[PDB]
Amino acid sequence: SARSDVNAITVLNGSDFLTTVKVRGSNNLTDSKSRILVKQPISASSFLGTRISGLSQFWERYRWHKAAVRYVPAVPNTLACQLIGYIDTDPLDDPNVILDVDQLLRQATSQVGARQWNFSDTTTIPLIVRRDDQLYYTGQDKENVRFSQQGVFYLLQVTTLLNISGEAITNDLISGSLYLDWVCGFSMPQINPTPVEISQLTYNADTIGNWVPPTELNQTYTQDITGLKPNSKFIIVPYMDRTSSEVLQKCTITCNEVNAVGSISYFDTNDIKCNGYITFQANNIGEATFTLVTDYKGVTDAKPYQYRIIRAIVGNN
Amino acid sequence: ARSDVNAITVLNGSDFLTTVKVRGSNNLTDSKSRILVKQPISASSFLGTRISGLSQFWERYRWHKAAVRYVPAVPNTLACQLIGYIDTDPLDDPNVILDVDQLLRQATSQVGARQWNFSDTTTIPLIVRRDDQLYYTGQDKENVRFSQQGVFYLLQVTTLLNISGEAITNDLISGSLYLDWVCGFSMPQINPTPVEISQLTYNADTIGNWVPPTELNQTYTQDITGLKPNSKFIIVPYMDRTSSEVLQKCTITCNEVNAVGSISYFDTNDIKCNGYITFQANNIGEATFTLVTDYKGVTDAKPYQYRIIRAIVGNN
Amino acid sequence: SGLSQFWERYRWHKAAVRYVPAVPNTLACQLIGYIDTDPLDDPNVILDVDQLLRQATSQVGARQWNFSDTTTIPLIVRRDDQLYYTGQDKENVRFSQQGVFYLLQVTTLLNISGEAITNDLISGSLYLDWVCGFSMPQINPTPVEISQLTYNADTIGNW
Amino acid sequence: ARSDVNAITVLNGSDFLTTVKVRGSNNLTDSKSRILVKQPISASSFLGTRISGLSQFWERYRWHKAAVRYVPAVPNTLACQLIGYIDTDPLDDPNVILDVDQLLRQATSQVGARQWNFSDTTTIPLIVRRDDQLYYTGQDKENVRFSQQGVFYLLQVTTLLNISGEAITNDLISGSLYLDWVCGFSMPQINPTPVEISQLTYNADTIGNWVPPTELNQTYTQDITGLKPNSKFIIVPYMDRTSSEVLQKCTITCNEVNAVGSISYFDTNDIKCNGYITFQANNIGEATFTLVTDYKGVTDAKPYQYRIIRAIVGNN
Amino acid sequence: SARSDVNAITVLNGSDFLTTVKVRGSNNLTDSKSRILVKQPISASSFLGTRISGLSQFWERYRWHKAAVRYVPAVPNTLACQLIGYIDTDPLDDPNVILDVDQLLRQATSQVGARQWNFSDTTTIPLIVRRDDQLYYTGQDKENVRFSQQGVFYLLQVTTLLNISGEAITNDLISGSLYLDWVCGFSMPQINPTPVEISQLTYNADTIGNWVPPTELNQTYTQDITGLKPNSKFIIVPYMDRTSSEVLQKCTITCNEVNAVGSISYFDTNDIKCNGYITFQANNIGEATFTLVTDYKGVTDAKPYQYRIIRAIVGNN
Amino acid sequence: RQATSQVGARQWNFSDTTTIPLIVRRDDQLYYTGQDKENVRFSQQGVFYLLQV
Amino acid sequence: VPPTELNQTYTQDITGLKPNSKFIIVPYMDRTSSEVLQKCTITCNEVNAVGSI
Amino acid sequence: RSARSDVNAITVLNGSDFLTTVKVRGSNNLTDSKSRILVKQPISASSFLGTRI
Amino acid sequence: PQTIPNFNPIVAKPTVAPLQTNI
Amino acid sequence: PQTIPNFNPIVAKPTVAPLQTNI
Ligand SMILES: [Ca+2]
Ligand SMILES: [Ca+2]
Ligand SMILES: [Ca+2]
Ligand SMILES: [Ca+2]
Ligand SMILES: [Ca+2]
Ligand SMILES: [Ca+2]
Ligand SMILES: [Ca+2]
Ligand SMILES: [Ca+2]
Ligand SMILES: [Ca+2]
Ligand SMILES: [Ca+2]
Ligand SMILES: [Ca+2]
Repeated sequence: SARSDVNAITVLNGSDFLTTVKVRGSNNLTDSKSRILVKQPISASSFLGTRISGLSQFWERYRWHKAAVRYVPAVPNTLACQLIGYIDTDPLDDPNVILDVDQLLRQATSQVGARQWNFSDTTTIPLIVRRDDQLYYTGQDKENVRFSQQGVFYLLQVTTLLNISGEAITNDLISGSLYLDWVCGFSMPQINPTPVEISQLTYNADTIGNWVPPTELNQTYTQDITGLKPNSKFIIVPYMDRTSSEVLQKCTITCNEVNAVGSISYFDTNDIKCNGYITFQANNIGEATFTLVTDYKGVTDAKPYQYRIIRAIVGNN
Repeated sequence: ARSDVNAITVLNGSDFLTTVKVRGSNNLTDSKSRILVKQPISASSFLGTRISGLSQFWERYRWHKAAVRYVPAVPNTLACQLIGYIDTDPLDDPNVILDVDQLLRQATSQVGARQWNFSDTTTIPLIVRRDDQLYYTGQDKENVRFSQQGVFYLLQVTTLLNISGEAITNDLISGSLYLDWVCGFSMPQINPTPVEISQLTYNADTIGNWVPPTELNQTYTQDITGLKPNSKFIIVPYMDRTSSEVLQKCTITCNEVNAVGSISYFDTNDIKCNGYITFQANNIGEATFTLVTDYKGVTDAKPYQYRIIRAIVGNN
Repeated sequence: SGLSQFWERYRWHKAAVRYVPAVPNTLACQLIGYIDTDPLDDPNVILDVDQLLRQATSQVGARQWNFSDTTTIPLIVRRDDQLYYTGQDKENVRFSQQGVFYLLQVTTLLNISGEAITNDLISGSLYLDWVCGFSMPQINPTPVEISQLTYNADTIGNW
Repeated sequence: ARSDVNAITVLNGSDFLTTVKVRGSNNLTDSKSRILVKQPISASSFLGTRISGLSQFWERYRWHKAAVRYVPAVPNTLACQLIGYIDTDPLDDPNVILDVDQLLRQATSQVGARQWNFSDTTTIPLIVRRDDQLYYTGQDKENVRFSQQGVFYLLQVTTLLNISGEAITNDLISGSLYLDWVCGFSMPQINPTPVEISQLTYNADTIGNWVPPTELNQTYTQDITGLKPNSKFIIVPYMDRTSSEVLQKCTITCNEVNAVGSISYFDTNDIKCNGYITFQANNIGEATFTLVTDYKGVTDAKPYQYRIIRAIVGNN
Repeated sequence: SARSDVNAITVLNGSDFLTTVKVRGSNNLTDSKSRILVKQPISASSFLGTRISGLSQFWERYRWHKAAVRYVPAVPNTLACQLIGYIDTDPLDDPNVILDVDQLLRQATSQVGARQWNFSDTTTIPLIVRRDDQLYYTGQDKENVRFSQQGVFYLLQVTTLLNISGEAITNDLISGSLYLDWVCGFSMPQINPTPVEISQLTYNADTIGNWVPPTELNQTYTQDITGLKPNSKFIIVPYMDRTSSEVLQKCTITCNEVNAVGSISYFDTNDIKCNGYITFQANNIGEATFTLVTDYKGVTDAKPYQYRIIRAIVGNN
Repeated sequence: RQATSQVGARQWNFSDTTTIPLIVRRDDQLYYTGQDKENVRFSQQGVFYLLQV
Repeated sequence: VPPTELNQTYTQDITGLKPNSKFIIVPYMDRTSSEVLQKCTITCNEVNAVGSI
Repeated sequence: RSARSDVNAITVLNGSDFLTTVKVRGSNNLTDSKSRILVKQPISASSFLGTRI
Repeated sequence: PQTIPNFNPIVAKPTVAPLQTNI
Repeated sequence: PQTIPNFNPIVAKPTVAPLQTNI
C-alpha cells in the first residue's frame, strides 16, 4: 500500500554533458598551473541541468557503481597536442602545490585509472571504486569534502598546440567536450535546499562591514574579507553614513583575480562622490582580497568607510 | 556504461499540494463557489514537490497506488461536511452544473470518493485504468487527456455551524492536502522549461534620477519605466554631486508582495545615504514610489541618483 | 510514405538513422543528434545554448560524433503497444507521430589550420533503415486545397 | 451479435440519498414528528443517483450487500440520540403507533438496526431474504411488495442538548445519508417514463400585452394565463410601436423558486429594452408580475409587448 | 463487503434502434454530397434513449468487443436502388472533400468491413477492432474525436430510386431502419454531466454580442459568430439599448442552412420596431454565418446593435 | 427503442415469417390461473405487443 | 442607363456574368454635356463590397 | 559507399475493387449512335483513383 | 512468388426474392 | 507474418583513403 516508510536503493542510468574544454596556447601557458586546465569534481550535485545534478536534489546519498568520462573531439587530425586525465579518489590530495612540470605528470600516470590520448581522438576515462560499502552525501561541499565527493577529474595538458605550418597558436581553442555516462544508486528520499529553484530569489542584504583606515597619509594597502561561502558570485556597493572636513579621498579597486567589472571611490569634499560596483567570485577557502588607494591628508580618521555585499539565492551559486 | 535500454523505475514518496479554506455564508451563492479547489493530479503540476522536479526527467508516467490525505487545522467545535473525488476524464467540468443537488451527486458516485467532516482526516484514493496507457509529461500544451490521470475536486456540503448551531460568515482556513504516490516512469530525457540565461550575471550599469520639487513639502508618486514585464529588483542609493543645504528624504515603496526596505538621504556636515528596497514589477514596466520631502532647500539643487541591478538568471 | 496511405495505423518495430559523411578529417564540428518521442515539447523555445545541449544527450538513444565519421542513432520504442495513425496531422500530433529527429551543432567550424569558417555549407546525408508494421486496410484521402481570389487595389499611382 | 440470453450482471457503486434535519423542542409533539424521514430503498426511487437511471434498463433487481451511511455536519458540542432501521415489509407503517415507547422498540428489534449519536458516523446494513425472489423495477404502480426490498426510517430519541445541557428549539440540519450497494439485475429492457417530445423545439410564437394604467404611479399584480400547469418559461421584451414621451418601467416577478431576472423599459431619444426573467408556473396556468409605473405619460399611449418561449422537450 | 473501491470490466449485451434512413430522389440529388445521406458516429453516448447512450452516462470508458449494424427493409422488392455502408475507424478521415462521385465509392469498398446490398433486403455491417488494448472515453466530443469515437458509420447511395413504371421518384422515401446489436465492456464508474436529465433546465442568458456596423449606406453584408458549441440548437432575440435621429433601419435574416423559422428587424424612427427570432443549429466546427440587409443613410453609426443567444440545457443538445 | 431493447425482440417486414420467443425468468415463480380480478403480476407471465414503425 | 428624373434612387441590373466568379468594376468617361453631373452608385451584393464610385 | 539490390523481382497480387455505376438511356437521350455507349473505362492499373491498386 | 496474400478480396453470395412464401 | 521480403533494402560498405601508398 501507500505511505511505505521504507528506504530502498534505486539504480539509475543515463548520459550527461560536462563543460567544453579550452586548450591554452602560448600567451596563457607559462607555469605548472597552466598545464592544468579543468579541476572539476565528479560528484552528483555538481552541475546545472544535467539529469544527474537535478536528479540528486531529491535523494540524499549516492555511490557510483560504474562511471566513465568520455572525450569527443571537435578538431581535425592535422593539429598536434596531447593530454591526460585521471580521477583521484582523495579530493583533498591537491596538485595545486607541485612546481616542476614533470613531477606533475608522473603523479598522473600512477593513479590506477589514468589514460593518455591526442586531442583529435576519443577514449573513456573510468572511475575506480573503493573496496567498501561507503555512501557519499549529495549537495554542496560544506565543511569537509571526503563525505560528498567520490572523485575529482583532473585533465591536464602536456604539449603546446600548433597549426599545420608548425606555428604555435597564440590564443585559446575549443578541443571538444566531455559527457559522462553513468550508473549510480541513491538511497534516502528527501530534498536538499542548496540548489533552490527559480521564482524564489530574495536578494539578501544584511551584512555591513567596514574598511580598515590607513595610518599614514598616502598609501595603497590591502584588505581581505572572511566569513563568505567557499564559492559564489557576489557584488559590492558603497555605503556611507559619516562626516568630513577637508577631503578624505579614497579609491578601492577590484580584487586581484579574473573577475572585474569596474571600480569604486570615496570623496567627501563639497564635490562629494560615492559610487561604484565590483563583481567577483570568492576563492575556494571562502574569502577575498582587495587593494586600496588612499590619498587624503587627515590622519585622525576615526571613521572607517562602510560597504555592503548582496547576492541572489537562485542555485548553488 | 552505455546501455541504450528503457526501463520503468518504480519510485515512491510523499508531497504537499496546497492549503484549503472553506466558504462562509456570505461567499456561498451557487455551484461555482460550492467548489473551492480544482487542482489537477499529474506529476508535473506542482511548484517543486519532488515530482514536479522529478517528473521533468522522464516523458511518461503511470500512477500505481496514489492517495490524497486531508489533515485538519480546526477544533471539533466547527463542522461543515465536505466530500472529495478524483475524476479521470479531466475534461469533465462540474462548473457546468448549476443545481447543487446533482452537483453533489455526480461526485460520490465516482469510485474513489470519500465523505467526511472537516474536523477529522480521510484518505482519498486514485483508481487506475485497466489498459497499459502511459501519460506524457510536461505542461498541458494543448490537450489534457494525454497528460492527466486525474484531477481533484473538494466540495462544500451545507454551511458551517458553531457551538450553539449558527452559520458564521467569515472565510476560514481549515486544513491542508497531502499526497502519497507510487508511480512508474519511462524513457529518460529532459523536458524543456524556458530559460534564457543559465548562469549568474549582474546588470550593474542602469542609472536614473529622482526629481525633487520646487515645493517645501509634498509627497509624490514618482514612477520608473524601461524595465521587464515582471521581475525582481533592488535599489541602492548613491550620489556624485555637491550641496551645502539641509536636505532630507526618507522615501518608501508602494507594493503589496515585496516592500521590505527603506531609503534615506541627508547631506550636510553629517551624511546618510543608506538603505535598500526590493520589489516586484507589475506587468507594465512600471513601479510606484513615494517621497517624503522634508528639506528646506526649496530651490532645486540637483536631483539624486538611483540604480537598479537586474540579475541575469533563468528569468530575472 | 505513399504506401502508408493504404493503412490507418503503424508502429516502428525498429529504426535507425545513419550519417553518411561528405568531408575529409580536416574539418571539425561536434554535432549531436537524437530522437525525442514527445513531438510537442520542442527545443525552439529555449533561448540559451548551454541548456539546449544537455537536454539533447540525456535522451537515452543519443550519439555524439564529429561530422567526418559515421554513426547510428536508434529509435527507442515505448513499453506500451500504442499504434499511431497515418496521414498528415491536421490535429494534435501525438497520434500521428512516433518521434522527431533533431540534429544540433555544439561547436563552431574549424579548418585545417584552426581558424573558424565564415560561410555555411553542406556536410553529408542521412538514411533511415527501418522496420514497420501496418494494421488496417483502407485508403485515406488526398488533401485538395485552393485559396480563393483576392483583388488588391490599395495603391494610388502617379505619372 | 444476437444472443437472446438472460444473465445477472452483478454491479457495484455508491450514491447520495438526501440530507437530514433534526427536530427541536417546538416541532416535537408526538410520534408523527418523532420520525423525520421515510425514504424507500429501491433501485428506481431516486432523482439521478446512478441507480434510478441504471435501474431503468432492467426489470428485476435483488440487493446483495447494501448498506447505508450517516455522515455528520455538526460538532461534538451537540447531541441527540437517533436510531435507524431498514424494514422489509414496506407496508409496515410506524405512523400508526402513538406511544413513543413502543415506537422506539419495534425499531431496534429489527436485525439491521444501529443506534448512535448524531455527532459520529455509522453504517446500517440491509438483511436480504432467504428465497430467490426478484423485485420488479419501475415506479410503485399500485402495490409495493413487488418493488421494494426495503424502506429506511430514521428516528429521534430524546431532544437536543447544548454545552450547558439545555434543549434548544430551532430546527437544525445535521448530516447526510449515503448508500453503498451491490445488486444483481436481470432481463434487459427499458421501463417507460412519460415523454411527449424527445427532441428540442422552441415555441417562439406566443404573444401578449401589458396594460399600463391611466394613473401616474401605482403597482399592480398583472397576471398571465393560457399556459401549462407547471413548466419553465422565460420572458423577453420587445416593441413594434411608437411614442414620444418619457416612459419608464422596471417590472419584477413574484415567485419563490425562480425569480432570477430583471426587466426594463425606456422610450425617448435614448432607449432601453433589455432584460429577462425566468420562472416556474404554479398548477393553475397562472403567474404573478408587479409593475413600477414611474412614467409621466398619464394618458394611455399603447400597451407594451412580451413573449414567452416554451421549449418543447420531454415535458417543458 | 461493500465499499469495494475497485475497477472492473463489465461486459453487456443488447440491441438498439438508430434512426430511419431517408433515400433521396431527383430534386434533392445533384452532387457528391447528396449520395451521402447519413453521417452518424458509432460511439456509445451518441443517441437518446437507446439503452447504450443512457447506459453510458454511468461509466467512463468502453470498447466495442463486437458490434454489427443491421439493416431491415420497409419496402417492396419492386423498387430499385443500391447502397453501401462502411465503418471507418479514423473519425477524422472525412469524405466531405471528394468531388467526383466514383472516387467517393471506390474508397468505400477498400475499408476492411464494407458491404453492398439492395434497399429491399438485409445484411449486417460489422465493426472491426484495432489490434490494441485502447479504451475510448464516453460523452460528447469535446476537443479531439480520436479519444471518444471508435468508428463512423457512413451509408451512401449509388443509384437513383424508381417505381415499377421506371419513372424516377422525385421526393424522399423511407427505406427501412438500422438497429445495432452490440457487445461492449465498460470500466470506470462515474457520471458524465453532458446528458443532463429533465427537470434541470435553466435557460441560461448571459452572452451579449453586437452586430458589426456597415461602412457604406446601402449594403447586405454578412457576419459570423464563433465560440459556440460544436453542435446545439439555439435561438436569438434582439436587444437594443441605444438612440437614434433619422431612420437607422436594418433587417437581419436567418443563416444560410436548413433551419430557419422567421426573420428579425431593427428600425428606430418614431414608428420604432424591435422584434424577431431565429432558430438554428451550429455547424460541426462551432460557429454560424448570418446575412444582413442594411438600408439606412447615416454613416457615422458608432452604435453596433446588440443581440442575444439562449439555450435549454436538457441533454447533449 | 423500448420495443427492441427488450432481449427477445424481432424485426421484420410483414411479408415473411419470424419467431418471437418468451424469455423465462431466473427464479422459479409459479403464476396463478383464472381471470385477474387483482394485481396482474400474479396471473400473467408476459404480454405480446406488436408495433408499426 | 440613368433615369429621366432629377433625383431618384434608381436601381440598375447587370447581365452576362458567370454563376460564380470574382469580378471587379472600374469607371471611365468619354464626353460631357456642360452642366452639373453627379452620381455615387452603390452595390447590393449578397456577400460584401469594398467601396463605391 | 551506399548501394541497393540490383534485383528485379516480380510480386503478384490479388483482390477486387469498384469500377463505375452504369446509367442507361431512355427515349429522349437516345437519338444517335454516339449516345449508345454509356461507359468507357480503361483497364490500366493506374487509371482508377481510390482503389489501393 | 513474392506475393502477399489476401490484399483486397471480395466474396459475393446470391439469393432470391419470391413473390409469395405461402406457408 | 504477411511480410513481403526485400522491399527497399540498402547495403553500405566502407573503405579508406590513405595519404600515400609508398609501394
Ligand atoms: Ca591521490
Ligand atoms: Ca467523470
Ligand atoms: Ca468524462
Ligand atoms: Ca523529449
Ligand atoms: Ca515531453
Ligand atoms: Ca417490519
Ligand atoms: Ca410486516
Ligand atoms: Ca417494469
Ligand atoms: Ca479510413
Ligand atoms: Ca486516416
Ligand atoms: Ca384460482
